[PDB]
Order: sequence, then structure tokens, then C-alpha cells
Amino acid sequence: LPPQLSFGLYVAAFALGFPLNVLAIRGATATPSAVYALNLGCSDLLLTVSLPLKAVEALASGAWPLPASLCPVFAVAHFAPLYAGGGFLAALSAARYLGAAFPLGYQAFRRPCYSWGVCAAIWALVLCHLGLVFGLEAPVCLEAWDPASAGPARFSLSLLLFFLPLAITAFCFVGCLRALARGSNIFEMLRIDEGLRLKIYKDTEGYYTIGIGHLLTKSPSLNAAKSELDKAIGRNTNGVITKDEAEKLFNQDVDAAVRGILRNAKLKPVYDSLDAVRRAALINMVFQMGETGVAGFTNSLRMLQQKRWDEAAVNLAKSRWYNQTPNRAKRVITTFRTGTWDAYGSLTHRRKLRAAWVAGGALLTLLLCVGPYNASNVASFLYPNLGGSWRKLGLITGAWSVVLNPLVTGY
Ligand SMILES: COc1ccc(C(=O)N(CC(C)(C)C)c2cccc(C)n2)c(N2CCC(c3cc4ccc([C@@H](CC(=O)O)C5CC5)cc4o3)CC2)c1
Repeated sequence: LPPQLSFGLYVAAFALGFPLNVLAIRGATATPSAVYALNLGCSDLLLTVSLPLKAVEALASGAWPLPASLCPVFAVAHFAPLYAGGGFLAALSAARYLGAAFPLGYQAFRRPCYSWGVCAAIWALVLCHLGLVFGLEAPVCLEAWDPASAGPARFSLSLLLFFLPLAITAFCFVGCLRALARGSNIFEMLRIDEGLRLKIYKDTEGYYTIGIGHLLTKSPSLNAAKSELDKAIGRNTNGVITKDEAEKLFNQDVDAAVRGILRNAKLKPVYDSLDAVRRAALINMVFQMGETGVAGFTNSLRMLQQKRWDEAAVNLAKSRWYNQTPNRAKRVITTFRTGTWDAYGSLTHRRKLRAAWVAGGALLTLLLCVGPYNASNVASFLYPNLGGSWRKLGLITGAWSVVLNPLVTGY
């Protein structure tokens, strides 16, 4: 409440803000998360540099110690990096959400230049919106109430530059929570193991293959492969397909791998007794080897039916399958043993957990720092009875985003 306490809290924010954000930048410079943390660290620095001036203003109970014409420029130089901070948190939470909810789809669509593009658009939108609004409608500075005529303009700032990022961050945090519960499925697992190629290639066994691990023929003839490919799609392809056609063959093959297990007497008892994750591991095998091949793993299959996970793991490792494709086999074996997705880097529960925490941290620091000011500034044009201490507090909490913001990124 007293101006001396206001002064101190700003100084604390500066004093904590400066090192923490330089440290943040180095941590980011040592993926989309890094880009957003880097731009957040920079906007935090610009905000930090304006704090000494913000602090002396609070100490003088609102008195602006500089020429009145510099007040609009300082308003931009202070609020610009402030609002940008919010948007980066919103962008970062979006990247985390997309990574958590749609790992593979995200990774396919994602390009490094988009992250910068998004960041640029944020800087652009913020400075254009603030520069115009504060430039057209501006000895007291930031502590002063805005005239009721400046309402529509200042409201558009809060609406667009805070409330919208907030709502989006809230969506991303809820989506992240949902992603945790959703875990992962067999389609994602096989997409990682088989990869994606649009040209005809040879697998580790030397057979002609296309798409997401679709076996074309066991024949050594490339022309027989090109013939079987045109059968599978019903169109002359000449050894090249689209992503859409690949995904269609993928669902048919997963279906075929499942139906193969369903009609197998030696595979079906195990399939029936497993959970979905351990089921996914079985399907992966039958996808790679076929039903008869996997049916011959008599020992391992029996141990899996009796929930003897460790024994089964050790057994499966003695196979030709393990020696020919070790990385893939180890993942499928780990899946079998644990019944989790721990073996799959971009599908793991922890990765989804970190996204939830980043988004949650982001949502909270948006609510607590940039939140209170905008909530009270819009509530100043309505309700002419509003107390002055609400906006003054909001400016303090907003300043503290230079402390909170670097913490949520984890660098
Ligand atoms: C700081 O003030 C603001 C104000 C308004 C918004 C704001 O709401 N808008 C306005 C609009 C929706 C009506 C256009 C806004 C503005 C700039 C850029 C964007 C994308 N949106 C805003 N936002 C919120 C959504 C954010 C976002 C969504 C999003 C989705 C994918 C991604 C990428 C993740 C990555 O980098 O990998 C993925 C690759 C594509 C990055 C992404 O970043 C960007 C910042 C920030």
C-alpha cells in the first residue's frame, strides 16, 4: 500500500528479473520450446530495463519525473514487452499442447520457421496495437486513470492482447490434461517404428516395401512390386504415392494384423488376456512378421498369458527378431514388460506431464501477473467508484512476470 513498499516490490522484480532472464536465454541457446523461451527471455529483458523508471514513479506516488511527452513512449516500452510476454506463454503452451495431444501429426506439420513466424506476429501485433492506441490517446503517467473516452481503445488492448491469449492458454492446459488421460495408441506406435516413405524401398529383410511399412511383395522383381502397388491403390503410381494413400494402406494393414491375430488359435488367448498397451506390442510383432511367424514364439506367448513380464522380455530377446531389428525389438519388449509407452520418446507419459505443468504454470502466471491489471483497467471504464489501489497492484504483479515467466519454461 505505501509508496515505499510499491518501490521495493518493483526493485525486487528487477533485481530477480535481470539475472534469471539472462540465465534463461543461455539455457535456451544451449525445438519450438527453446524459440519461445528465447523470445520470452528477451521481452522480459526489455520489461526489466523499464522497471527502474517504473520504480521511481511508484516511489513518487504516481509523479512522472520526466517530460510529459516521454510518458507515451515509456507506456509502450513498458506494456509492449509485458503483453508480448503473455503471448509467448500462450504460444509456448500451444506448442506443448500440440506436442502432447498430437505428437506425430504435430511433428509432421511442424517447421522451425513457424515458431519464429508466430513470435514475429506477436511482436508485430503488440507494438502496432499499443503504438497506435497509446500514441493517439495518451505530471502523472501510468498511475493516472484513463478518461472514459479512451475506454473502447484500452478495452481492445485487454480483449485482444490478454483475454484472448488467456482463453487460448486455458484451452491448451485443459487439452494437456486430456492428453495425459488419453495416453497413446497402436497407430502412433507403428507410425514411429515403420516411419514414412513415399518411394518403394527395401526393409531390413530385403523385401520391397512402401508407405508406413506396407509389404508389397516377397518377389525380388521390382516390376512385380510396382504391379502389386497399383493393385493396392487401383491406379498407376510408378513407384510413388501420397501421404493420404499411405495412411489408407496403413489402416488396412493394421486391420489385417488385428484380424490375423483374431483367427489365430495360438495368438488369440494372449491377445484376450492383455491390456491395450501390451496388446499394441503384440500387434506390432504381427505387423512386422505376420501371424504364423509370431505364433511360433510359443514360450514367450505362454509367459505373457501368465503375466510373467520379465521372463517374457528375456525370452523374446533370444530371437532372430531381436538381432535383426534391435532398437525396434527393445521398444516392443519394453512395452510388453512395463505396459507403458516409456520406450517411445515422443509418446511417453512424462513428456505429456511436462506439457501439462508448463501450460499450467503459463496459465497461472497469466492470471496472476498480467491478469489483475487488465481485469481492473476494463473495470475502470465501467464502475466509476473503483478504488485506485486495484490498478496500482496490477502494475506491480505485471512487473513480477519477469520473475515468473522464466520459471515456467524450465531452463
Ligand atoms: C501477445 O498477444 C497475443 C494476442 C493475440 C493472440 C491471438 O490469439 N492471435 C490472434 C488470432 C488467433 C485471431 C490470429 C494470434 C496472434 C499472433 C499469432 C497467432 C498464431 N495468433 C496471441 N496468440 C495466441 C495464440 C498463440 C499460438 C497459437 C499457436 C498454434 C500453433 C503454434 C505452433 C507451435 C510451434 O512453434 O511449433 C505450430 C507450428 C504451428 C503456435 C501458436 O501460437 C500465438 C499468440 C497473442
